[PDB]
Amino acid sequence: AVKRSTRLGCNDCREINYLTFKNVKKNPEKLALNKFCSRCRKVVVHKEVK
Amino acid sequence: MKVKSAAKKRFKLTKSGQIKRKHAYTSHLAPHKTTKQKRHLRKQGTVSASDFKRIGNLI
Amino acid sequence: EGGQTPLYRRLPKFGNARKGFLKQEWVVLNLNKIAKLKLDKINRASLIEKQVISAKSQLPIKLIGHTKLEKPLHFEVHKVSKQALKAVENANGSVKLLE
RNA sequence: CUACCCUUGGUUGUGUGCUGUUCUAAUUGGUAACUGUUAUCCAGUUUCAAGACAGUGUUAGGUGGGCAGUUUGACUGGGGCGGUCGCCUCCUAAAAGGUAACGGAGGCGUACAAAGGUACCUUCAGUACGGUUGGAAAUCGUAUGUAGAGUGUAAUGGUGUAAGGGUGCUUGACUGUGAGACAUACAGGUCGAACAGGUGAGAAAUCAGGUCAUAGUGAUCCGGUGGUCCAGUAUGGAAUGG
RNA sequence: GGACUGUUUAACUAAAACACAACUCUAUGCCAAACCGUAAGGUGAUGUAUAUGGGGUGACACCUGCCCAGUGCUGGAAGGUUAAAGAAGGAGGUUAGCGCAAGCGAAGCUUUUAACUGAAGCCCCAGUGAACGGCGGCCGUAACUAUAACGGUCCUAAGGUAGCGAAAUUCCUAGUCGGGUAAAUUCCGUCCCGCUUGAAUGGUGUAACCAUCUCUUGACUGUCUCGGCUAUAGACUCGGUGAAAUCCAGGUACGGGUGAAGACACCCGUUAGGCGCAACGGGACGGAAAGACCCCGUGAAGCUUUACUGUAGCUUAAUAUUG
RNA sequence: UUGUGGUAGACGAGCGUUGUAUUGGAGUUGAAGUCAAAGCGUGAGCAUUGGUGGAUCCAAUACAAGUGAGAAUGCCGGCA
RNA sequence: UUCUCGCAGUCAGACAGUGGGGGAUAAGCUUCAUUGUCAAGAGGGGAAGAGCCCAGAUCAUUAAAUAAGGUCCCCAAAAUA
RNA sequence: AGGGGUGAAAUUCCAAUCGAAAUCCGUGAUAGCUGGUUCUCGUCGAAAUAGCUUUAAGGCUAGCGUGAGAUCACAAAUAAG
RNA sequence: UGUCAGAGCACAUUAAUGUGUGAUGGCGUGCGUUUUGAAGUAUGAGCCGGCGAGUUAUGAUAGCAAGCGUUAGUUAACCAGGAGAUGGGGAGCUGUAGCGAAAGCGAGUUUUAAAAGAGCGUUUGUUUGUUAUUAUAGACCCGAAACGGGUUGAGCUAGUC
RNA sequence: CCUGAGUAGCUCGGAAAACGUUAUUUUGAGUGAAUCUGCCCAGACCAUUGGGUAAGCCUAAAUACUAAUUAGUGACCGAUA
RNA sequence: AAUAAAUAGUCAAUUAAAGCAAUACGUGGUGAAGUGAAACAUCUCAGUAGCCACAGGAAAAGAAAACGAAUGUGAUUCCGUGUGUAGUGGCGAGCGAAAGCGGAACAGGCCAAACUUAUCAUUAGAUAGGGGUUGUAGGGCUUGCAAUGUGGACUUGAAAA
Repeated sequence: AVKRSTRLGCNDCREINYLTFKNVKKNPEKLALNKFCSRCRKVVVHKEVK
Repeated sequence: MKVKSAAKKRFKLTKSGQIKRKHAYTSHLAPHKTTKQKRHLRKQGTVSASDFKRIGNLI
Repeated sequence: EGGQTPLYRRLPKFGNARKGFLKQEWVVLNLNKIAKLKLDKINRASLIEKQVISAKSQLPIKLIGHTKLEKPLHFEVHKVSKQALKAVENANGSVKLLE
């Protein structure tokens, strides 16, 4: 099975928030994106976790 | 008679029947599932009328 | 099931935090039901005479039910619901919490 | 100079087993002698031989069909090797849907911060005409061409300013849901108005809860990781459990 | 073919089998190995390496070609790898106390396995094939030549050496050839590219011998040509006695068609007085034998094994014996 | 009015026998059992009579069945 | 022919027609869908025939109209051109 | 003396029988496979299809039949459009 | 292998279109069995007589009836007695509030910031009697090759002394 | 001054415990405390607290059971039982 | 005896069976298989079948270092509730408590220990006497008082029924 999806947690409240599909070859760089956080109840910068 | 120990660990009983069951497929991979499926499988349900004939006789 | 996997081993199992722990029971006094009861100046001594609770037993008492009544009485309970507490205090009844 | 922390050696010493010495003073004997006894069994003494070994008790290892208990799926115009067991696309399938075949045709055990979205701009392939190297074929200018182009891909299709290309901006590729439908024996799988909050794209109305779509995935037991407003066997914690 | 005399499945098969003297290999130094039993103990054996035990080939004569690739065994120790167990050490809890909180945190218990030590053994290196066993291709070239005497190439550890070679082995095949035979898919010797021969899981000659097999030959005969008669015991009759398998019930014909596809019972046409006896048995898909031939059963049983898991036995380390 | 094909199978209503228990009766002036004959029944059954027969039954009601025989290569026994 | 409840039963179907596929538009063959039958329901025609045709049987009739189908005889049942 | 003995070896023999004797018990082992299963009557009265299955002889669910209740015409069919 | 009839014959009864019997006419290929199915050349059954295979103990569910009936019903056990009902006996249970993993809360809970929207709640019954079914008990009757344990056989063969 | 030492216990394998090794209890092997100021236990454990001080023994009573005797009974079977 | 003593040993006297079965129960040791799980290696079966040893009128067990979390009882034993509970389990098959209560049924005592007396050579580490059978701590030592006191779990006779 191919496994290249990645979990996305938070850099402030620090829990896994989402799971996305990002290429580990054409752009394996960090993606500190903006998503909704319920524990913050606002748009927060979520960070990919290996 | 005795109550099935294995069975009773997975079904609750509510008022006026309506045996509450659990939801499976929570084991391995979220990416194999969609957001609606993940947010709906958390809710628990009750066996059907056809299933009820196989649940009432079970206990 | 004729070769099909049994239903219990196809679904997850419950988890009980009260494992190895037996929850303390609570005799609940719902206002709608105890309205049928004619007892006044309620205490554990009177309740056992009416067999609402076993005489050779004592259990903590909880108050329950927002169904308003129309008589002031004396309540000696251990637990109480907020809406039930409001219902029994507005009915001019006196309630003393026991512990 | 009053000293300390590191590299290392010499360096007196106390403890630990490792080999190399004897020794029986453990021990054994299927050495011999004597007594019970007239008893080659046995017991006792002495001697002899090793000997703190072997050996036994336990623990932990390796060889170990020598031995023991079990196993070795189904389908198949009968047995058997063949091929398959899951999922998706076309015909079969007879114009609702759907319908079998060990019938006729192919694939999947995915790809992508763009190939999602937003706002804006833009329109074929092929063919033809004319042009340096340069032609059959490099490309441009124009005409023509109904899209046979292209759509991340297997087939189905649709896709003629689109479902495709270019530019800029974010990653709604939202949180909690959800009336309601689909399909169905269960499990499940499909869509989902609309709501609360928060955003993103665009001034905008509107759109965004992934890709034009359908394959693209394994329940459950058990186990691990983080958090938890959960419990803490009398209590207090903790372990541990949820 | 086997050396032989012999043993063999009681009650199908008496041998090309097995055994067999002999040959070869291997282990065992004594309280021997081995074997049995839990263990004393016992055979071996009250033997003592010319004895016992195993493995294989099985008169006698001549040989046993190559290869240690992999395996098994033996030997070797460096190298890596290796348990239980010991503790170098680390972390955490409860809380005395210190602490404004937060937190730090002595001692007791607490919990955890990591430095290092840890054998035997495995990986590693050699020998052992009369130890398992295995022991090739491509191209050019021989008065064609497919052949293969030969020369180059590739692969392997080596590529069956000798011997034999339609054989108990040869599918083709009834191979060819000569003899045999008027005429012989059998037989005798030969031809050597031999599907899949082959040297102790042995090979060739091999004297004699086989209730051994096969072919030919002199004689020999009712085996046959070609069958028949004599006497009995039956078969037949008489007197006595007298059971069995089978058995839904029957008064139980023919041909065609039909059928669950092979009709005494069906329909159509035919014929047959009834009952017997003697032969002989077409049929009643005759009889006993709930298929046993083949298949299935999430059947059983046994057997083999790098199928799994255990485990006897053997071996190694620790610990008490044990200084 | 529909009506009265039907396996599996569903549903409903009844009958037979024994015993217990209460109310009855008969019976050496013959009970049961058995055989027979020329009855009644939708059927489980009910009779009637003749004689063997030589001392037990039947009728009405509930309760409970070692309760209802066409096969089981059915068990035994008897018989061809 | 809706739902619930109780009890089920069946998956080894076959035949005929239609449209087929495979096999050969060979097979009383297989696979299918559809229309009827037997299974689970007899009867008449069909020479006797489970699946063809007519047809769906409470029972008694020595009553009538008939369906398919038939009318020389077996064997009820017509003749004219 | 029987997961034993014996065996010039053949799976030989071990009381006319033996891939391992017989006897009693666990055990009434198990039998998706065979066989059978004993009074009357009335009414209704299918399926041999689908999915799943260490699964094709089996078993589970559906659909179906039947019985009780309700719905009782908006439901369901039959014709016409 | 008999039916529907029926000549004739001999009779005369549970007196009735009677019985027995049938020269002859029409018609007609057994019973269970399992299969899609057998007159079947598919199997079983010779016949006869008895016998011969869905019970029980407990518990639950469903139906019908009853008692009680909105904190009632009901006793397990135990005791008094005729081997008896009965009485004494409330030990406990069910229904009388559920939600949430639980803490906790509760005519609301949980998800959630939100009772937003959704889940359930927002309330009936108890115990016996009959029948049926299911569950534990071998649990309609019968049929395996099988495994272990406890024992006896070497008198038959074999082996040796 | 004393109150039951190879004792409690710790470890290696165990077993009983509903428990398939988990508090607790027992030991085949190793090891091995304190002296009521102490220990055990309050299902790991730790502190406080609670309770009792193992490491000696005995114990009618309700308890299973009839081989039988005595008297009696059987909604027991009646020679196929 | 070898060995002086000494043991081993030899003989003599006394005492318990040794043995049978109640074809029923108990304990302890030992200890299966088929089977179910649709198969099977966990497990179930089952600590059961079976064997042994000992019996007894029953056996085992029994006085809290018992439990266990309560103003909790204060030997043990048995039934029921607790409940098919919590849990345990290829967390599968399956197994399954325990407190608490209602009852059936009551019996509490006895040795070492501390210290002490006497007798053995008092290397006592030997024997016989008070002591006293514990945690609500006690016993031992000593100084005092009050008493003979019930009880049996208990000996002989006598009487009665």
